[PDB]
Parts: sequence; structure tokens; C-alpha cells
Amino acid sequence: KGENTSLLHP
Amino acid sequence: SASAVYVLDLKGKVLICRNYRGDVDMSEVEHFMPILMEKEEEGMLSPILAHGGVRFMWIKHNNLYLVATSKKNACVSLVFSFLYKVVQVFSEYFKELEEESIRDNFVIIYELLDELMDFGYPQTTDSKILQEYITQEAPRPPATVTNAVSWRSEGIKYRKNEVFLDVIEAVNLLVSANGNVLRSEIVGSIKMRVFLSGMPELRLGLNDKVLFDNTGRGKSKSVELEDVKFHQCVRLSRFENDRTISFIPPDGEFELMSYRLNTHVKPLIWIESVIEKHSHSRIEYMVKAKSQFKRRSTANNVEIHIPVPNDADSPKFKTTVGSVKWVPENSEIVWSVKSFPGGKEYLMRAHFGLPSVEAEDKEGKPPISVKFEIPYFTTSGIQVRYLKIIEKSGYQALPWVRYITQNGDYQLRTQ
Amino acid sequence: DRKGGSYSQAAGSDSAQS
Amino acid sequence: EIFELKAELNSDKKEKKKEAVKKVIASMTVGKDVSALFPDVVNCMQTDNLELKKLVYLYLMNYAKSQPDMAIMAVNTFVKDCEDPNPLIRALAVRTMGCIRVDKITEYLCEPLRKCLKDEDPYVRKTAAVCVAKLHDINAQLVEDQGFLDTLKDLISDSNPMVVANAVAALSEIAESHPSSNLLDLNPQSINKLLTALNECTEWGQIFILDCLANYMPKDDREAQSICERVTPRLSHANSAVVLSAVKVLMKFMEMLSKDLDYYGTLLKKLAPPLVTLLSAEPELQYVALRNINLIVQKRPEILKHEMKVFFVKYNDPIYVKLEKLDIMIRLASQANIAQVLAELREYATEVDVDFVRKAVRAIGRCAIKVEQSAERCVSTLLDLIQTKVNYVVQEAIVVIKDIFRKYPNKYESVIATLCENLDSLDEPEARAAMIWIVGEYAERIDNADELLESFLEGFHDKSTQVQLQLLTAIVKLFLKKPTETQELVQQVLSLATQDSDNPDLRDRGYIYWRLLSTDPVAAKEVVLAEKPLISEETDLIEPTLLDELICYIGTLASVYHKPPSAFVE
Amino acid sequence: PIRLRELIRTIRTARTQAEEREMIQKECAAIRSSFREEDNTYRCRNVAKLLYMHMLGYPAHFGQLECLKLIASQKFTDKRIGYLGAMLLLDERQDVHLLMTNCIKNDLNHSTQFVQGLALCTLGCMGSSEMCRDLAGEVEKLLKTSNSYLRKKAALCAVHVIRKVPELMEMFLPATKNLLNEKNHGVLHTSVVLLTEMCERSPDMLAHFRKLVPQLVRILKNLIMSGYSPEHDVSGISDPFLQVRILRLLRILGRNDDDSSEAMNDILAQVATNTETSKNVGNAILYETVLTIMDIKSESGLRVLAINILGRFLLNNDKNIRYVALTSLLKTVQTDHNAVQRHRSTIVDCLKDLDVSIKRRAMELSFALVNGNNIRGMMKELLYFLDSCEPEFKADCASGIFLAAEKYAPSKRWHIDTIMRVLTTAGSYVRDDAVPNLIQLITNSVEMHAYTVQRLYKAILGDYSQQPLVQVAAWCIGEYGDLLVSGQCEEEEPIQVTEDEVLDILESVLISNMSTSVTRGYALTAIMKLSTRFTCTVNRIKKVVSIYGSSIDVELQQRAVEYNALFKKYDHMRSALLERMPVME
Amino acid sequence: MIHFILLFSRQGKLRLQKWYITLPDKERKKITREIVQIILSRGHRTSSFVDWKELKLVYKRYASLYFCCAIENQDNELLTLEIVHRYVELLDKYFGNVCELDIIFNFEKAYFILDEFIIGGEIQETSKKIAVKAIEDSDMLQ
Repeated sequence: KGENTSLLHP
Repeated sequence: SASAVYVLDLKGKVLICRNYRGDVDMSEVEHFMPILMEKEEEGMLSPILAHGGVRFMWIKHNNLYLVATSKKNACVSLVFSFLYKVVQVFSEYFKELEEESIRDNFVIIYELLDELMDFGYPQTTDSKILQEYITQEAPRPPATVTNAVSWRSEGIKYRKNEVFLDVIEAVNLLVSANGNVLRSEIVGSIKMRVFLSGMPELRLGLNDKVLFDNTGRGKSKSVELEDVKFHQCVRLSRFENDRTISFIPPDGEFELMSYRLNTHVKPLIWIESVIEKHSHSRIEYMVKAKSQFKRRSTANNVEIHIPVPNDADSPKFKTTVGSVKWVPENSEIVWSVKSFPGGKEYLMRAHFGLPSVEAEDKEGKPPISVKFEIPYFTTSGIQVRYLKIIEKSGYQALPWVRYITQNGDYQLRTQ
Repeated sequence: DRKGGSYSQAAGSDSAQS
Repeated sequence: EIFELKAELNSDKKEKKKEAVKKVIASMTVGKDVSALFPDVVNCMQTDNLELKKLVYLYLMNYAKSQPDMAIMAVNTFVKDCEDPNPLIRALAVRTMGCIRVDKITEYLCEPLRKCLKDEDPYVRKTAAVCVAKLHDINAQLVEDQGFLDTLKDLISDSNPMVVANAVAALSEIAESHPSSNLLDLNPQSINKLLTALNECTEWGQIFILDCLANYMPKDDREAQSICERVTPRLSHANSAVVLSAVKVLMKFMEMLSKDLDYYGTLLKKLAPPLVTLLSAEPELQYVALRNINLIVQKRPEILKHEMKVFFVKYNDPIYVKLEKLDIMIRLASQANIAQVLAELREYATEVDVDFVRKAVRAIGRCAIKVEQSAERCVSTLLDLIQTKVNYVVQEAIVVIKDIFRKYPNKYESVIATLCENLDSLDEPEARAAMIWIVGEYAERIDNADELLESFLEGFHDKSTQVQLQLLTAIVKLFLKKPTETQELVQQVLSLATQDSDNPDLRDRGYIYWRLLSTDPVAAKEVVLAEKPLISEETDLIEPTLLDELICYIGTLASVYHKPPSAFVE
Repeated sequence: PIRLRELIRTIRTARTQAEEREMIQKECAAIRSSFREEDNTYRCRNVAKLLYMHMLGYPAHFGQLECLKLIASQKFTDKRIGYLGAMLLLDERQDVHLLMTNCIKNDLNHSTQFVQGLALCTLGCMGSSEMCRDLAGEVEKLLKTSNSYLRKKAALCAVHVIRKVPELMEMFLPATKNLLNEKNHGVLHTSVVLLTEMCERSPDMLAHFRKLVPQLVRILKNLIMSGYSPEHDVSGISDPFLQVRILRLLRILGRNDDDSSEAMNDILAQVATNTETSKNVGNAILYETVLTIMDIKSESGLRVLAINILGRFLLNNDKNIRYVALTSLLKTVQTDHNAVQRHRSTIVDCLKDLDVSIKRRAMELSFALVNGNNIRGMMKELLYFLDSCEPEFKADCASGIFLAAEKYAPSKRWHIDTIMRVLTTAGSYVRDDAVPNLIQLITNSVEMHAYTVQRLYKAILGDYSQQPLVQVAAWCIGEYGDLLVSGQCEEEEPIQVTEDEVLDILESVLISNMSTSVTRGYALTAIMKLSTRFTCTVNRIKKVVSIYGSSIDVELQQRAVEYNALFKKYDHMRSALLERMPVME
Repeated sequence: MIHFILLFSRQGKLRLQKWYITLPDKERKKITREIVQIILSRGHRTSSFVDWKELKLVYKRYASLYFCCAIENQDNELLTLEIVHRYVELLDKYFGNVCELDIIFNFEKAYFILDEFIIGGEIQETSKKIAVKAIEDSDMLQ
């Protein structure tokens, strides 16, 4: 996928 | 002389590849996608690609591009024929041509690809022969491929010997915007679904103009096909010698002969279109359809497609016979008629608005095409004389044939 | 019945051609 | 994953070995480097199951170049499988032996190749011929040492007509890469034997049979007539490649055929229906058919003289197909179908493809230039295109008018007034230069030539080198013809192109014009405004030497590219 | 009423491009049908679907009147949708925003802050020449308001109006007066941006805007002192945008005055040492301070500190840091040029860096650092870089080498040799415009013609596919045929030029397929000039000119006809118009 | 100021687009395609800075969807990166665990946040809490 991941991971 | 034939995907992923000569690296497939993308964006895209000194010929399949990379000056026509044969074999084996069956029958697909061609030279091309030696659910190769008769498998036994023929007629009319027909050619199609016992040798006989002239009976209605192509089982020697269409019928549906000649008769359906399009105010569709065919023949499922405006909305249909439906995806209105008897006159009056803002770029004037199909009609007038079904054992065959008349390239140029 | 023209029986050869 | 697969492959369970092989095949197809497991699968190679044997052979072939050292543990297995009673197993082993790109692997496979050369099974014979051809391609010296040329030559005059065709194709491929020394050419008995087996060959074997005749050069009219008669039945074959090969063979044989004999006329008459049938083939083969027609058009243009309706581009035809149709119509354009060509160009000019519109305009201009009977029709079409209010269409019309003026300007004075005010604000260099040249050369029917050139003189020093040269030439011509209204304009142009022009060629031209004006203005009319001779248009026909060579190379990649076979291969 | 989420899901569900296009066309047809009935209940969903289709690459010309109608509506959602449509699908060239002026004027006095703020943002984003003319008074009225949330919007609108209409900045001079004491960070930033824009637009307000230099210095000092703040404090830097704006104003303020630089000298010194560049914000602040110091009349110590900071940032392994250092060095090329020479090794190494931007910056720094003493030494490095450069940098490298040779060439012979080497090695990378410059340089130089003529003759016979090199060789032959071959009137001893090889080369170039109609014209002109320039090969070029007079090209055919007419009727007058062209700078 | 800011995914799909310069639709599409190709054809060690068309084409994506900025050569390069990071943080705070799927569904919300944050390519809200509070108040209005 790779879309549900947070843009900054915070 | 393609180095390796591979099946690509819509995203550029190669569904399956099989090198035949090894003179072309398998990494050239990755560069094929960028080359195709560049060609499409610049209008230089062609089926036969060229990656440096290696040409990657590709064919647009149902879901993947059948890229057949080649290195030397191989036969482009031979490569295209091999690709077409592979596509036909895949369609016969797998009813679906997409990524679902590409990755589902890889075990049998690899074996079929290996058996089909070796060293870039195809060896097996018969669907029945391939299925008789390679299956997805192995014995020695069948003797039919080694034997001369590779299109009629011996030993076939059936309870009844019934052959279903199909006299398919394609009426193509190229009517320009001025109202005159430019390209008016009718291509015949003699396809028979022979299902009998054994390997009978069909003796095709029809009311051919050349045959009638040779026999001295050139006074009745005879079909004079400009181009006649025999099937694989049809012996070309007999046809060249005395027009004798003698060949072993195949096991199943096959195309024996396909006539192709120009047509000098009036169109089956005469469609006149009127475009009362206002300047960003409204649009008028004065579409009138006249049936030029015989009244005894009815055009079943007649769909005269009239291209409506691209930005047109809120359309109103005022017709007499046949339902009119506007499909936004097609950007046109098709005058669909369930039954269209010959001589019928259908008049339609379209009316729809247009947006206030004018379009930024033109959309063109696609030609208006109809989908008329009147079965049991022989526009060419060619009548089959007899079908010589002869078997060594000896049996009484009951062949059948039906004449179907449809509309092919019957496109009328827009005003 | 069948759409596109009913199937009709076909002969074996031209009986008038000998 | 990898460890589990290796453990499964190193087990004694047939189901587990089959599952491991299927997983390895799926990983290899999905893009997984399974070459590291090749040595593990080497032990699990001699299996009774045919499905596992095929997968093992495919893995070895795909993992042979990656691990040539690990491929040395399969020579014994290949030798054992080469004597398998099942013809399918023997054919698979023969194919795998020739498909393995190992220098030391083919050396040990020479004995199996020799053993399978005399295989009685036609499939076995075809596999042996393919393996011999592959070995010769990989190692010509090894093939010559093994003496496979004699076996390949004798396979042609044997049974198994498909096997005979395969052997003939292999021999031609060996000779194709050969330097032509010790060719496999056959006498007329060999040609007759091939023709007799041509009718019994399959679709693939027909192409191989016809390829041999392409290299043979007939020497007698009777032999050529017999070859043409034999190839005539091939024109009624459903295979597009077979039809193309037959057409190429007939064209090659027509080179030695006599026009006095009726055989050439019959071949030409029977070729037109074949061309018509090929023109209605699939889009992939449509380009090949168009290229073949164009290549054969320069040889026998009278064959397709009446083939003009089919040359029209269909609405659903592709861009390449439309371009090929337009090129065929331009090459096949004639005064008989001049009206049809003009109507197609006018209809083709209403399309939304800019490239297609430009191609149609170029074809219309070429037809107008080639045939002077349609010069008025071409001028009217160009005027209509200009009045259509299309930037690309207007530029194409201006270019066509400029080309016609340089070619047929005797009766081109009736369009100067129409072209004088024809949306001349376009900044396209091709249209601007053409308009400037037309104004300079045709500065007689326009009373405002100086006024029109005044607007183009605002940026003469920075418009372009070719544009500046054309403007200077037009100014010089106007001064020579009418210097009363252009005496100051000529001086201004000379000053701009002589002092403010830094171009070397442009500066030299301006200096030469100024010197001619200051030396003898009367002589400038006879020197600058001289009557140029007839313009020699570039002939689109290929050279006769290339046409003859292209006739033999029919259906190859060179015909589509329109390049010599040695100028396109790497 | 199809929701935007449903349309997005439907678009995502399509895989084939044709299917997605068909779905988009169906959605657009449904939206147009809904709009044609004057629907106002589900107008927001239709507007969202139209915006999504336009963003995906679908036409939205028909969805223009609906946005205008929704703009003059009363619903907050409808007003927001109309504003978004005007911002996205509405532009100056669209011409549909003319009717939006009345809606903007009506909404400019709206009591709601969101409506007024949205209208101001839309006007700023879609600022037009005519819209700003009828909206300049409204923007100035809101500039004097005390609304902190609206002060920034008013400042942005004024800046946009000034940028679109530079003549309207005269009405903003008294509106921004006494606005440097705003407590809000946004209002102060907007005021600083407006002042900087006014100063950059015209220099008349520089003196008026330079009086607030002490106030700006005090504000910057207060911001630096408050290094911690819940708002605007990111990565340990409080108000990084405000600090950047202050640094930019200081650099642009008093750039040619000593009082302005002296007043901000202490602030610049404190910032150069009281700021940590560990994070990206700190590095950006340090780079901005260094740029302001370099662009202003700062002290020697400030310049030394800026040079040291630039050198330290040059050694940083970060690609962004290296690019920033290269840009700072390129900007500080003329200023502190002697101090920039210490980074010659770094500049040379940057050309071999694996970053396209870094390599370009290094090449630009090397080109700008070429002087009258390192030009000879740097010539070999430039030639090596051009030979082993990227395809997009080979032409740029050749152009830079040619510019350096023409500007700071150590000698005409050395410059001529460098130009010849560049032409031979550039091949197709030599710009066509540089051909006239090379021709002018060759014509100006009248001391090195025999060696140059011989080199051009040698380079022309070997290859002729290079359009710039071929044109240069043809021009050199036409200009110095009398010097390239000496004593070639009749048969003589074997030399480089025999009076027949040049004519054959010119004929081959004219008839060769590798001609673009420009080199062919130059070759024809050279051949015509060689009739009087060279007296050895006579009576043979006339036949070629007569045959060449029927060329396909109209200009080429006319030139050939004129040459043939001159040869056949003005043989005695051929030399009367073959004088050498004047040489000028 | 920022000439244009567009958020494009790794596969090339554009999730956001905001250009502050009036350009033709065809020209804008061509520019966006060229920017995507340059970003898609650039490595991770290119410094995230590209000088295309005399514009500071800064590409810096913290996830599969990347972001691009176009500013004139008159300010520091780190300022654009800091502004992009601040905008990303503000969007994440406003939404909460912002992902690629949420960006497509919240295109209107993202556009409104971008408009309320930067107008005309210039910074309008230096603080991060004031802009979030204003966006929340505007959303709560209805």
C-alpha cells in the first residue's frame, strides 16, 4: 500500500 | 525472428516471458515501457518498437502488451503471425485474456510457450493439437502434427454428423459528409462448425461467378468475390486448377472461405442526419433513417449511433420508431431499434442545451455509424450449391447453414 | 429458432452440372 | 522461505518436490532471483514426472548462464533423457540442450545431437534440426566440425514435411549467418521437391519453404513460369505472412520474367486481389502490408493503379495506419482519382490530429506539385484551408502556396491578393519565410508590398537568419522592381542587415546586395531579379539498386523501416 | 447528489485509463445536467465533484457559471465552494472573473470574518489587472483595521495588488505608516513583507522605509532574546519566518548606505554568533544572515564571518547544505572575490559531485571564479569537465568556456586554440547563436589567420556533420582563402591546400544531406566569394552555381540563380562586390 | 513567493495543486508533468533542490506522496523546506495521522488549510496554533 502510512510518522 | 516473446501488463510488468534465441537480454523489457510512454506522448508510438539495435515488436492485447523483442532483421510478418497464433491459442485455452489467467496457468503456459516455438521458429500452432499434448489438468506428441493432415484429427467419433454453417455478411459503407458513398465493400464469411465422425473431406460448392462461367451456366445470379481466401484445410491446388474447394473439415468451428468484393448496390439503411446546433444555445438532431433493404427482411437490433455534442446536456429525444438513449460515456445518441423492417422510415428530432462557456478546443466530427443486422438476408445473392461430405467409412451427413447479414464499416461522415 | 437466419439444409453438389 | 524451499526440494516426497518447483517457478516469474537454488534443484532433476522435468529444464535453461559452473551436473541427465522412449521427452531434451548457453555444454551435446539428427519421429527430427541450428548459431565451428550441414541438407529431401520445412529453415538460418561460402543452394529438382511439399506443409512450414525460393535466382522463363504458377495458389492462403511471402517471391521472380509473355500479366492481375485482402488485415499487420505495398509500388506501380478506394484512411484506423494510407494515396495519386484525393485531403484536413492535418496538407501540396492539372484545385483547397481559421491549417496553406509559387508561379498571380491579407500576423518561421518569399518574388500584383514588408522589417535584425535573409531578398527584389516606393526601404534594410546584423552569412549577403545596388542598379534587375530555371523537385522514389535489394527482403524488419538490411542490424 | 467521497471511491475503483475517463465523463454529464436545472441544494457536492474532475485532468469549462452563481450565494458551504472554484478554475486569462468583481465587492464588506477572509484570499490568489483596479480602495480600507486575523490578509492583498499593479503602491504609503509595533507575529510579518515589497518595487520609499531601521533592529534583538516560544518555535528557532523576514529586510535595507549597515551591523554580528545551525531553520537563518551581510556594506569582520560560515557549510555532507553554500558562493562572486579563491578546490570537487544541482552550482562557481590569472590554469579543468560532462551540461560547459575565452582569454592564439578545441569536441553541443559570435571574433582577429585557416581546413575535411563547426570552417575559408593556400594558382608542390580540396569539400557540404539550409548557404557564399578570392580554381564553380540554381529551397534556388547570373554576366564585376566585410565589436 | 505548490504521489498521481501564477491550462498541465518527471527521475541524494526554469524546484516528500515547491531565486533555500515542514505539521495536526487516502478524501479541507495558511505564495500565518484555531473556527461555522 504505502498510502495509509503517516506523512511524518508522529 | 524475434529473440524472445513475452507478455507484458498494463503497468509495464511482464506477466510471462520466454526467450527463444538468447541473443537479446531480458532487461530490455523494462526500457520498452518508457519508450512506449514517450512515443504515446509524442505520437510516434508504433507496435514495432526499437531499442537500439534490438527491435521490441509489441501487440496490444486485451490486458497486456505481447512484446516480442527481436535483434536481427527477422520476418516482421512472421513475428506478427506467430503473435496472432499465440493469442488465438491462449484464447482457446483460457476464456479470459487478462492478468487473472496469466498468473493462474503459468505451469501450463510455460509448457505451451516452449512447445509452440523453438529458436525463434514456431513449430506447433494448432489449438486442438496443442491441447491434445499439453493440458492444464504428458503423452507423446500426436501423429496429426507429423502427418500431412494437421487440421483434421483422425479417429474422431460422433453420434450424429451435423455441421452448422454460417453465411456471415458484413455490409460496410463509407458515406462522406457530401452524401456520397466512397468505400462500399461487402466481405463474405463462410464459417462452418463441422461436428461429425471421422475426417470427412468437404467438397465446397456455391454459385460462384467464375465457376458458373467455367461450367457454361453464367446466366443466373452468381456471387463474384473479388478476393477469396481458403482455409488451412482447403487445398489451394484444386482451387487454382478448377476452383474445386476440396479440403478436410476441421473438428469444430472454422472459417473455410471468406469472400471479399466491392458492393455497387444501394445501402441497406439510408441514414440522413441534420444538425440544427445553435451558437451555444441549443442543438438539433434531425436524424432520419430510411430502410433501403427488402421489406421481407427486418434489421434486428438496429442501432444508428448519432454523435451528440461533447458538452451537450439536458437532451430531449423526439422520435417515432425506436428508443433513443444518450450515453455520457460514448458522448453520442444511438437510435436503438429492436426490429427494423425493410422500407421503414424512422424520423427523430433531438433537442438539447449547451453550456454558456464555449469549449477551449475542438472535439472533431466522428462519423455516424449504424449497427443494423438483418439475418436471413443475402445481399450478395450468392447461394451455396452443395457440400460434398465424403467419408471412407460411409455415412449420411446433415450439414446446415444460415445466412446472416449485418453492418460492418457502415459509417456515414458527419456534416 | 435462432437470430441471424435459421439454419437450412445444404446439398452435396450441383446436380444440374452432371 | 529460501531455507524451507531448499528443505522441501531436498526431500523424498513427490508432492513436496512438485510444490517446491511450482513455488520456485512462481517466484522466478514474479521477479525473484531463484538462481541460488539451482544447485539444490540439480539433485532433484532426474524425476519420472513430466511436469517436474519440464520445470527443471526451464530452470536450468534460465539458470545456465547465471551459474555455468553448476550446469556441469546436468550433462549426464541430458544424455539420459536424450534416449527417452517418449517423443515429447526427447524433444524437450533436444530443445533444452540447444537452449543452454554453455560453451562446454554444447561440446558434450554433439553426440546427442548426432543421435537425434536421424530421429524417425517428425517432431524429434524438427527438434534435432532446431538444436543443430542453435548449436551452429552459438558455435559455427562446432557445427561445421560435427558435420551437421550434410544432415540438414538431406532433411529437406525426406518425409515429415513439417520436419523438412524446419530443416530448410535451419539451413537457411545457418547460411544467413554464414559468409556465403559453401552455400546450400539447390538445383531445380530441389525447388520442385520443395514446391511439391509446399502444399503439404503447415502454416509455419509454408513460410520456411517460400524463404528458400527467395534466395534462388531463376534463369529460364519456363522455370520462372513454373515457379509463378506454383506460388499463385499461395495467394489464396489465410495466413498473412504466407501471403506476404508469396507476394515477395512473385515480385522477385518477376525480375527475370518477360513482359511479352502473359504470365506477368496474370501475376499482376492476381496480385491486386491479394493486396486488397492484405489491406484489410489487422492493425498490427496493416503497417507491414502498407510498407510491402510501398516497396512493391516503386517496382510495379501499374499493379495497384485501380486500388484507390481502399487507400482511404478509415475513421477507426490508427495514426500509423492513417499515415501509411496517406503515403500510399500520395504515391498512388493520379489524375483519374485527383478529385477523390482532393476530397480525402479536405476530409482529412478536418480531423483533430495536428500531425494528421500537417500530413494531409503535405500530401495535398505534393499532389498539386506533381500533377499540374490539379494546380487550380490545389490552390482552391489551400485557400479554403487558410480561410478555415486554423493556425496550423493556415501555416500549411501558406507553405503550400509558397511551394507552388516557386514551382508553378506562372498562374499564381491570382492568389497574391488573397494571400496579401491572409492573417499574416502568424510568427511561424516556415509560414513567415514563405510569405516573405512570395511577396518578394510576386511583388507585382500587390500594390502594398512595401507596406506589408514594413511590418516585417520591425524585427528583421532579430527575427531569424533564414527569415532575415528572405526579408532582405524580398526588399532587394522590391527595390529592383519598384524602387520609387522602396528606395528608402532598401536603404533601411541594407543598414539594418549591414551594421546591426552580426550574422556572417547574413552580413555577407547584405554587403553583396549593397555593393550591387551601389554599383549598377540596372544590372541588379538582371542579376538579383533574374528568371530562375525550373525547380528540380526531390524525387521520392528509391534508387533502383535499393529497390531490387528490397524486393528480395520482403516481410523483414528492413521493409518496415525502409532501410537496407545491413544498415539496421547491430 | 453524489458525494465527493463517493466520486473519489469510484475514481479509485477504475483501473484502465479508458474506464476512468468514461466515469469522469459520466460524472461531468450528471453535474452539467444538475446545474442546467439551477440546483441549489446539492450544489456543494456538484462543485466538489467538478473540482476533483478538474484536478484529475478533466475539462471544466461548463462548470464556470455554477461557481459564479454559488459565489453570490448566502450559504457558508456554498460560498466556500464558489471561492475554491474561483481560485482553482478561475484565472485572469479565463475571463469569467469579470462578473466576480461585484461579488467580491459585496463580500468585501461582509460582517462574517470567514467570508471576508475567504474573499480576500481569493482576490490575492487570483489578482487581476482590472480586478485590483476596482478593488484597490477596498484593500486599502482594510489595511488600517485593527483585526489581527485580518491585518495579515489585508497586507497580503496589498502586496498582491502592488505586484500586479506597481502604480497602485502610492496609495499604500500612508496605510502602513506606524505599523512596526504589532504584537501579533502574523501582523508584524505581513507589515514587514509589505514594506519589503514597497522598497523593492520603487526606491523612493527606501529613504522613508529606512527610518524604521532602528525599530526593525530592536524587534530582531527582542526576537533573538526570546529563543523559546510555544508559538512559532520550531526546531529550537522561535519565529523562523519572522527572523528570515528581518534578515531579508536588513540585507535589502541600506544596501548602498553606511548608516543602515552600521545600525544593523551589531544585529548581524549577534545573529551570526547567537544562532545555531544544527537544524534546517538555523542553517537557513545563518545563510540569510550571510547573504544580507554580503549584499550590504558590512564590516570586514562581518564579511570574514560570512566567508567562514560559507566555507563551513560547503564541507557539510548534506545536499541541501552544499547547494546553499554553492549558491552563496556564486552570489558572493564579485564581492569578496579574493576570499572566494580559497574554495577553488571545493568548487572543482563540486563539479564531480553526484548531485545534478550540486554539480551545476559547482560549474557556475568555477565559471564565475575564472579570472585573468587562473583562466589559463582553469582552461584545462573546463575542457576536462566539458569532455566528461553530462549531456545537459556539455553544451553549458562549452558555452561557459567560450565566454571565458572571449572575455578573459590570455591570448588570441590561446583563445583561438581553445575555441577550435571546443568546436571540435562540442560537436552538436555548440549553440548555433555562438556561431555568429565565433565568426565575428575570427573576423576581428587579423593576426592569426594562416594557422587558424589551416586548422579550420583540417577540421572541415575530417568531418562535416557538426553544424556550428562546419559553419565556422566555411566562414573562415570564405574570409581567408587567400591565406589558407599560398601559391595555389597552378600546379605546385604537395601542400595542405591545393586549391581543389576546398572546392570539393564545399560542393560535398552543399550537396550533403547533413545540411539545415544555413550551413549550405554559408558554403554557397564562400564558394561565390572564392571566385575572386581564389584565382586557381576558376571556370568550375560557375557550372556548380548554375546547376545549384534549381534547388528545391526557394532561398537556395534564388541564391544559386543570382550566383549563376553574376558569373555569366558580371564576371568583371564579381570582384567589385567581393570586398571584405567590416570588422566591428 | 511560491509560484506553485503541488503534492504528487510517488506513482505520479497528484494529490494537491496550488499555483499562484496565472498560466494556461495546457501550459500548467505540461509544467506539472515536467515537474513530476523531474521529481520521479531524481535520486534521494540530489539535495531536494532543482533549478528548473530559473525556479527553486524543491522536492521533499516525507512519505510516498511527495511535495514540490517553486519559488524565485531571492530567498534562502532552507526557508522553503521549513515552510513545507510547518505546513505538513499543521495539516497532520488538523487531520490526525494524515495519510495518502485521507488526503484524497480531504482535498477540500487541504485546499482550505493551504489557502488559510499561505495566500499568493507568501507566508500568512507564522504561528502554528493560530492558523489551526482559525481553521477549526471556520469549519465549525458550517
